[PDB]
Formats: sequence, C-alpha cells, structure tokens
Amino acid sequence: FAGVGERTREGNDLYREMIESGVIKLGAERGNSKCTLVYGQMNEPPGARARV
Amino acid sequence: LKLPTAPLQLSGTSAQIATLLWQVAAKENQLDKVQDELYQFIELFKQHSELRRLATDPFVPTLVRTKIISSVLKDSGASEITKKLFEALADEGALSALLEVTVNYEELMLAHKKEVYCTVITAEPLDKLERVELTKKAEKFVDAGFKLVMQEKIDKKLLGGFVIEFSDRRVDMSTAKKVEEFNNFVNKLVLSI
Amino acid sequence: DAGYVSQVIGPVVDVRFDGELPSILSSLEVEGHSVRLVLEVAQHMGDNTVRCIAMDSTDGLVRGQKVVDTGSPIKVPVGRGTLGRIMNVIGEPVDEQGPIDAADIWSIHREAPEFTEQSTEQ
Amino acid sequence: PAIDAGYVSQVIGPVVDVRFD
Amino acid sequence: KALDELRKPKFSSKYLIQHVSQKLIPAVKEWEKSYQPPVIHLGRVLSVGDGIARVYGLKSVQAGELVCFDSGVKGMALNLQADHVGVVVFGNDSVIHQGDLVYRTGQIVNVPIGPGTLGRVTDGLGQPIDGKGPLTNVRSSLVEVKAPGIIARQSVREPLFTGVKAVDALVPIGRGQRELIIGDRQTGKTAVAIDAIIHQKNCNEQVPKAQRVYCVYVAVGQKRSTVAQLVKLFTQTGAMRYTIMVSATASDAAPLQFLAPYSGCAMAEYFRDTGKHGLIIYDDLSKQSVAYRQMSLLLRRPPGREAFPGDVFYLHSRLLERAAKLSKELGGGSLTAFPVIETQAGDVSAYIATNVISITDGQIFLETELFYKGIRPALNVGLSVSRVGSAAQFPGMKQVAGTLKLELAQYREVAAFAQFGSDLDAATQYVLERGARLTEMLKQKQFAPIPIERQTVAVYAATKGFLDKVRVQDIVAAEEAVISQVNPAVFKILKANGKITPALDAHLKAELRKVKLPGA
Amino acid sequence: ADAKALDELRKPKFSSKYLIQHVSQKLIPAVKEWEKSYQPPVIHLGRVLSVGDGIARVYGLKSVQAGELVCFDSGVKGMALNLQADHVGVVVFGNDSVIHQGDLVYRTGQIVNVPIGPGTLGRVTDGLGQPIDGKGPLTNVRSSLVEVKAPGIIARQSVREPLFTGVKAVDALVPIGRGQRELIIGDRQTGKTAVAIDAIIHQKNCNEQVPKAQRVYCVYVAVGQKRSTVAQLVKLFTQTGA
Ligand SMILES: Nc1ncnc2c1ncn2[C@@H]1O[C@H](COP(=O)(O)OP(=O)(O)OP(=O)(O)O)[C@@H](O)[C@H]1O
Ligand SMILES: Nc1ncnc2c1ncn2[C@@H]1O[C@H](COP(=O)(O)OP(=O)(O)OP(=O)(O)O)[C@@H](O)[C@H]1O
Ligand SMILES: [Mg+2]
Ligand SMILES: [Mg+2]
Repeated sequence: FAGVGERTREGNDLYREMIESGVIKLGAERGNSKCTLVYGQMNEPPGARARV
Repeated sequence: LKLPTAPLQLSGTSAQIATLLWQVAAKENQLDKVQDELYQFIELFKQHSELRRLATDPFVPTLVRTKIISSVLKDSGASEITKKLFEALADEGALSALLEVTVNYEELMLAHKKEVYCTVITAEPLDKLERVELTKKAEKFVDAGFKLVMQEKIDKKLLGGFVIEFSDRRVDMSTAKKVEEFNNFVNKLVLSI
Repeated sequence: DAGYVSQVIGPVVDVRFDGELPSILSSLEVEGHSVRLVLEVAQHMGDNTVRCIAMDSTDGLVRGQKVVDTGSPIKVPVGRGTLGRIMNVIGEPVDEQGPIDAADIWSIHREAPEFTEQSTEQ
Repeated sequence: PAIDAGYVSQVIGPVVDVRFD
Repeated sequence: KALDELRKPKFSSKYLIQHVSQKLIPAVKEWEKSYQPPVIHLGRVLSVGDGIARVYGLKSVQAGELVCFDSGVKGMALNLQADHVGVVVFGNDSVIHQGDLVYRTGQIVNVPIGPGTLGRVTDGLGQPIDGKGPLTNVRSSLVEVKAPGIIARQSVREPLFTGVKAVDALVPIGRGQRELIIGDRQTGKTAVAIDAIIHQKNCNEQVPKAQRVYCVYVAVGQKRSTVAQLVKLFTQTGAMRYTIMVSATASDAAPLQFLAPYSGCAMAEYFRDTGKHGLIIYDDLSKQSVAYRQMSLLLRRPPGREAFPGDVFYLHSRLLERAAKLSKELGGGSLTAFPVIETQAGDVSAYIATNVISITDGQIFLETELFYKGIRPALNVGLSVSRVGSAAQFPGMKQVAGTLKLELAQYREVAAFAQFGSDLDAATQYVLERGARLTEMLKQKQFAPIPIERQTVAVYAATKGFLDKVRVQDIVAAEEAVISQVNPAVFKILKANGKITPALDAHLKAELRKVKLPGA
Repeated sequence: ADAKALDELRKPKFSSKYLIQHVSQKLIPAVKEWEKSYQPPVIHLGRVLSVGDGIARVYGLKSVQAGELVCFDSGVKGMALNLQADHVGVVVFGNDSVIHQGDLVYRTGQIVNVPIGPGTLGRVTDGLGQPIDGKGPLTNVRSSLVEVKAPGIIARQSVREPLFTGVKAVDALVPIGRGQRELIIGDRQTGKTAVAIDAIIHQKNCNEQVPKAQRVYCVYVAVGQKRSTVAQLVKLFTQTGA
C-alpha cells in the first residue's frame, strides 16, 4: 500500500483495520504479514509526497 | 565611512563599481594611476587568450580564477585598489565587466579633470586664424568653467563651415546644411505665394 | 567532495558542489540538520550547482551547511523485512517497531521494463 | 545643501525615482 | 575583433557592488583598523518595500528564522537567496531604511502557549492586545511543528457536540476531525462556529476536567470591530475562560495574517499534547491564503492558478494535519479543526476551496439561496458530507438520523414537482409535507445552542409525527412547546444513559401526548 | 556606456607599460600550474553547460544545424532545437540522468533520420526508428529526413479513389478518399482506436484482392499510450496477419 498524499487519519484507520483483521501481524509473528504500508500523507512537504 | 562625492552620477551595476573605484582612488589620490592600470588591463585582455578565457569561459572554476588573478597581480608595483578590485571581480566572474567599468571611470575622471571633449569636422585643413576664431564661438556652447578640447576631422561633403560634435549635442554651422535649409525655406513659399 | 547549500527557497534547495557534481535524481544528505533531511537532485543549475527538492521541511537550513553526496538515488530497505512495517519516503520505519530487516536495498528510481517483456494475457 | 537634496533618477509615468547621496 | 567577447557583461549576481564594496573600502590605507561591517551574524537592509526587506549578510541565518530589525520590528527570514536574504516584515515597513542593521535571533518563530493563554486576545505573533498585561502562565513553543504521525493517532470516537440542530443530526462532528464550513458572504459560517464555541460553555460545566473542550478562535483578515464585538459576546456569555482569541485583523501586516492560524494551532496544540480536548476555528482561511499570496508575490515567486503559489495546498495541509485524536500512549488528547472558506457566488471549483475541501473530512456547505428561504442555518443537506459518519454520532441521534437523511433525500427530489397545485399524488404529498416539517424543525436562532439531548427529543418528536398535526408555519414555536412541556426527567436521563433506551421510548412517546400544540 | 564610448578602447591607450610587460611572462606558468583543474576548450565541439527536465543547454557547438541530431558522450542522442547567442539548447532522447554538467556533446551532421523502406514493413520501432520488437537490426532499409517538405499544388491531383474502411457508418456517411486527411475526434473511451484498427484490418483484407498497385500499407503511430496497449495491438495485428 503506497498511500500517496491522503489524510493521516485514514492511514491510521487502515493500519488499525489491518492490525485487527490479521493482515499486519506485530511482534514475533511479523513474518506472516502480507502487506507493506508506505505512507506519504498530507503532512509532508511535496518532495516526499512526490516520491512515496 | 567618509567617501568623497563623485562629480557626475551614473547608471547601475557596472557604473556603480566605477563610482566606488573613483571614490576610493580619490580618497587615495591615485586617480590617474588606476586609469592607466585599467587601460593596461584592457590591452592585456586584448593581447593573450588565456586571460580572456578567464572571462568568457563558463567552465573555469572560481578557485583557479581567484588564485590566478591573485598570483599574477602579486607584483609589478600594482596599486592596492586595482589588486583588490580584480580580486573581487574575479571571485564573482565579473572580469568581463572591466570593459564597461573603465568607460564609466573615464567619464567620471573627465568630469573631474574638468575637461570636456568636442570634435569639429570640416572640409579643408584649418589654418591658425580659423582655429583661434573657432575656439571663441565653440566655447559659448559649454556651460561653466571647463577645458573644452577641440579635435579635428576632415570630410569633403561639407562645402565649408564647421560642425561641432560634443558627443551629446551637435552644432551644424556648416554651409552644406545652410544651403540645405535654404532650399527648404524657398519651396515652402513657392507652394504658398 | 562535499558541497554546501547555496540557496533555500521553499522546499527547493540549491546545493553548490565544487568539483564532481552528483547525477540527476541522486540522493543528498544534509549534515547538521536536526531531523534527518534528504535532498533529491532535480536538475543541474549550471555553475557547479544542483537544484534539489527536499523530502523534509527546510525550516532550519543555513547557507553553507555541508551536504554530502550518496552517489545514487533514494535507497529504501526492501524485501520480506518490510511486511507489516510502515515505511517512510526515504525508507525509514515510522511504525515505531524498530529498524527494518533488509533483504536488499534498492534505489527507488528505475526504468519502465521493455516492450518485449510484457504480458498480453487478459 | 549637497546632502539632503536628491535628484530625479528616472520617471515611468506617475512613478518617479529620486537618487540621493 | 578580439575585444567583442568581453563587450557585454555576464553577471552571475545582482548585488555585485555590495560584494565589491566589502573589498575595495579596505584598500584605503586609513581604513584597515576595524573599518568593516560584519555580516557573519548581522545583516544590512538592501531594499525595503511593500513589507518586504532584502537583507545582505546573515550568513548563519536559518530558513524561517525570526530576525529582528534595529528599528524594533521583527521579521521572518523566508527566502535565503544565494547573495541576500528575503526577509518579510511583521509590522509597518515605514520604520525601515536602506542601511539598517538586521540582528538575527537564532530562533524559529515562537508563540507563548500554556494555560495562561485562556482569555487572552493575542496576535498571530503572541502579543496580547486586550490590555490585561503580558502572558503570565505560559511557555514559548514553536509555530511550525511536525504533525503527528500514523502511530500517534487513534480512531475518532467521542463526539464534539455543536448545539446546532442542522449539523448535530446530519453532519456529525467527532472530537478530532477537521470540519470545513464553506459558504458565501453573510451565509452563517462564523455564526455556526460561534454556536460551536458557546455550546462548549454550556457543556463544560457538566463534564469532568478530562472531557472539557477549550476553544481557540483564529480571526484572520476580519475587522477589528468584528473581533471587538466577538470578545464582547464571549464575555457576555462568559465563554472567554475557555476561548483564546488569536486575531491578525485586516490592519495588521500580511505575514501576521499568514502566521495567525499557525500561531493559533500552536496555542491550541498545548491542550492536545496534555490530554485535554481542543477546538480550533481558523476563521476566514481564504484570507490567510490571500495574505500568503501577497507575501509570496512580493517575494518574486512564480505564481500559478489565480496567481497563488504552488505550495498553497501545502500551506493548508501542514496547518490542518495538526488536528487529530491522539492515542492513549500520547495522552488521548484531541484537536478539532474548523476551517472557514468563503466562496464567491458559489464557485466551489476555485483553487483554495477545492484544496481545503480535498483536505478536510467533513464539509458544511451553507448556501445563500436557502439562507433567504428562512432556513437559518443555511445548511445544504445534500452536499454536506461527514466522513466519520456514524462512528462518532451521538447514540439516540443515530436512531433517527438515518430516517432524517432518507426523508430529506426524498424531499430533495420531490422538488420541481410542487409548483403544480392541483397535481396531488397523496404519497409524494406526504413526503413533501414531511420534508417541510423536518426542514422547519432544524431552524435555530443564532447565539442559542441547544443541548444534544433536547435536540434528540425534538427531532424524535418530528420524525415520528408528533408534530405532524400542526401546519407548516407554526413549527418554530411548537418545537419550544415540545421542549418545555415534557418532563425535565427525560433530558436528565437521556444525557446520562447515552442512548434512547427501550425503558425510555415508551415514556416520552406518551409525554408527547400530554403536549399542547398551537394547531390542529 | 554606449557603443561609441566602447569602440574607442580597441585602440591602445595605456601610455605606460609597467603592468603588461611583467605579467605577460608570469601568466603562462600561472595557467600551467592549474592545468589539472581545467577542461579542454570546445569550439566545434559541445560541452553541457546545464541540464534539467530532459533539456540540456550545451555550450559550444559552433556548426550545428538547427534540428541536427547531436549525440552526447553518454550515448544518448539529442536534437538542437533552439540555437542561442552563446549556448545551444538541445533536447534529450531518453534518460536525462546520464547527462551531467560538464559532459561532451558531439554533433553528428545529420538532420534527424529514420530508416524507411520495404524492410521496416512489419516492425515495431520507437520514435527515432530503432526497432523495439527485437528481432535484429533493420535490413533492406535506408535513412531519410523526418521533416521533409510537403508536396505542393502541382504535385497533387484530385482525391477520387475511395478508401474503404470496413466500418459501415464510415463508408456510408463520411466516406474516406485515398488522399484525405480525416480526423477521428471524440472523448476518451469512445472507440477512436476502434475505427482506426478496423480500418487497418480492412486494408489488410483488401490488400489480398487488388493487383499490386492498389495495395495500401498502413502505418500506426502510438504516441503516449501504454507499452501494454502497444503490445496488445502487436498481438492483435499478428494474430490477424496485418
Ligand atoms: N440561526 C440564525 N438565525 C438567524 N439569523 C442568523 C442565524 N445564524 C446567522 N444569522 C445571521 O446571518 C449572518 C451571518 O453572518 P456571518 O457571521 O456568517 O458572516 P460571515 O459570512 O462569516 O462573513 P462576512 O461577514 O464576510 O459575510 C449574521 O448577521 C446573523 O445575524
Ligand atoms: N463498434 C464497437 N462495438 C463494440 N464495442 C466497441 C466498438 N468500438 C469500440 N468498442 C469497445 O469500446 C472500448 C473502447 O474502445 P477504444 O479503446 O477504441 O476507445 P478509445 O477512444 O481508444 O479510448 P482511449 O483513447 O482512452 O484508449 C473497447 O473495449 C472496445 O472493445
Ligand atoms: Mg464572518
Ligand atoms: Mg485510444
């Protein structure tokens, strides 16, 4: 997931939703995770939003 | 802190360097030394190619240009003013501005040396009573106590007389324009009368 | 070897290198900044100076701050170690779970593949 | 009255530039 | 000719004489004894004008560093050019001359934040102008700070009660989202924000200290008499002890108007970083974008659409992203932003309006056509979105809000059919009159915030037909009769239990049967 | 500054020689000791003065033609569009990142050529003529200019012979002649490429029925589309036989 320039709030909502649904696994079972989040949300200056 | 005022004001960004140069060399009273040094640098740019390569090439690094202009101008009795001027003008790549900083410096010094130029263009070579009578009529066009010089040129198109070229005003006391304004004055009356 | 900042305007930073400029799209690290700032060279200005775009905010940049070249585009930690992590734009972990395991470290700028290596299988 | 007497430098319509010493 | 290559000059700089004069004036032999102005930490003003000074020197200055002129006025070093520094001025530029000294202060821009900021009518730089002395119980934090990340936030759960019936049912606002109030001139935007402040005065005396909401109102580009009237109003209601008034008015300089919402966001982020709840209203954000446009256009930056710069999306983005609901590891605080964007005759497809609509979660579109229909607040219920939805809607209000949205959705499409008076359908007439009941139910006088429990009871009494017997023209007072003539126990337990229980919906179903409606 | 006060410095006016005599012997070792920090001067060659966004401004190049394929020392080609007073503004055919400030630019003496002829019939080339299908270089082909002059008034005759497109609405309502510039205009996703490909397949079908002079050979020019769309069109034309 390359979240480019959206709100930070929906990025946190996606991260919590994939925590609770079993896609992103924290701790020692991290190897079973099947999604890499990449976030370049609205807070960052436009170089970061252009290269995320 | 206390700089002597320039005799005539001028333009920007190349005439300002000449204004500061005249002010500094007038504080040091080397006003004709640095004019000779700038003339020498004009002809020095004319002579060799490795020096104009320091002002037309955009791929020379500024370090080697600054060190070349310092290590060349270390010696030969150069003034402190011209040395620090060329150091500051080579640090910023402004060596090509030499040719139009020295002209504004010459205009400033010509204002100070209290000497204005002229050029009288004629048809025949002038004789000595023609010349000493020319200076009295041409001095009435200058506006203060100056040292108006009289240059001579010869051109056959005039049918006698003289035309003064002051480089900013022109007095056409020639006969070739006298007959040219004569033939224009008649034909405005023949169409009317 | 290392160059200094010449001009800061907005998120765009003009870095002046004296000798052996970095390439276009190259990643530059500003040394001395508080937050890890990364510049990416957008173009060459023309007098031994590149013009970079900043990944973080330029609030707190001094003219003359030493900027070191990395000789490559923005290199990110990629691979199996990134799963479940939230990466930054310069490849930093922002999920506060520690550093990223590195299968390989890849530069983010690359080519479109080819015309030959395509799949027309709908 | 050399100081505090400036001269008009340039004029662009209703915009006048004065240059001072 | 060999002289033609050096004929015309090729300058790499503009202030070349300013670099030459730092090396020719020491060539005078009498002027080597400390006859040199230092430019390592100082700076000389080259050109002043239009609230913009260009300063030669300042080699160790930082971008965005607040510098101080020797005249007393402060300034922000914004453009750090290769040979000078373009410094904006935080005041009148009449006090600045060419050749004045610029002393940098080493500080990025600072504003006094803290618990002593409550009630203090301050500028966008931190000086109070209300005449009650300096700021006492404060601390000096940064103006431009980094927004909280993805770890630092949690889900928007708790509601922020507004007190306006048109927004608390339809466009619900949770404690921690960014809700835009977009409209035209004199449509009700500032009044909706003021009702959202005054309802916090009505609410904070009933909740504990961790649930209180401290408002911050940021008046950018308004009149001084408007902020004087608003300070008089907030003191007449007594809500100044919860409200900070950040005020960069139209007389104040353009960088002050530019930095006023940033200063206010720094003054309101103190409650977010300390577990309290905050509410900020960047009023007239379009005037802040106009002030940034002027400050950039005088700084020689290339303009874009409507002569705005490119980064004016980033200008509102990095301002609005500091409004969030933090997680319990970082205190559980919140900051609820309320930008206000003025449109011009309904062109919502402008530049700043589309940028702020693209940023914020919700939007409250107040229309100038429905303002003069008697519907005050003028909320266009079709275009208004709230992207938290029912996640932070008040329970009890959620039981009737879906009915309200659906019935107003049918009433919005029953239009262009009511202009034929004989064309009865007896089913579109029922929804056509029901929409009039619900529309005239949601009216409010200004400066009169209703508590949320009375709003839920009043809209329950209209979505279930307990005011369906009255005419269309007497619902503004029958609402008050329904609010007054019920038992006071119904609101008292509805505020406490959290939802309309099955042990209450039979009580007030009958309490609406002992009411007197002025029409039958 | 004027020219009248600037031409008069071409004559020597020093009236002293205490500077030009001594430093004329010092300048040559002074430029010898910085021989390493130089670059060899370009007169008929070209050095990149700056580069940005796919546009390199090349100092030098005293004899390029306006529109000549210049070739960088990185192996990427260019095209000298605008010729300024001091520098040459060339464009960059491809990756601009392999061009730094200070590269060498060699002119080729070629107004921009593409391989034309019978051997390129059936090939997928890029915008410069180089094949991208990858079955060897082009054989039985020759270079020609891309910017030839259009034929004049005598060099044209009246459009008479019809170009059947195979589409019913085109051949029934808006019939195409065989020398006619006809625009296929519309919105996005309306079937403009559909009418184009239908016309191409119909000229394939009709080319195997007309005797050897009425055979029309199509040419498709894909500008700014995906690589996958061009690969889909190649698979389509190859499975049809076009
Ligand atoms: N609920 C209400 N009932 C009656 N009148 C209202 C109500 N809400 C607002 N108004 C009236 O509408 C007007 C709203 O003005 P407002 O404060 O919105 O100015 P603005 O639109 O924010 O800015 P500007 O003054 O530039 O137009 C006020 O004069 C107020 O009298
Ligand atoms: N005559 C037709 N009958 C049935 N389907 C058609 C017809 N013409 C086009 N289509 C369908 O319409 C779709 C779009 O066609 P096409 O790709 O030609 O549009 P386009 O104008 O090229 O769009 P774009 O320019 O964005 O690529 C295709 O999937 C095609 O199958
Ligand atoms: Mg208002
Ligand atoms: Mg198409």
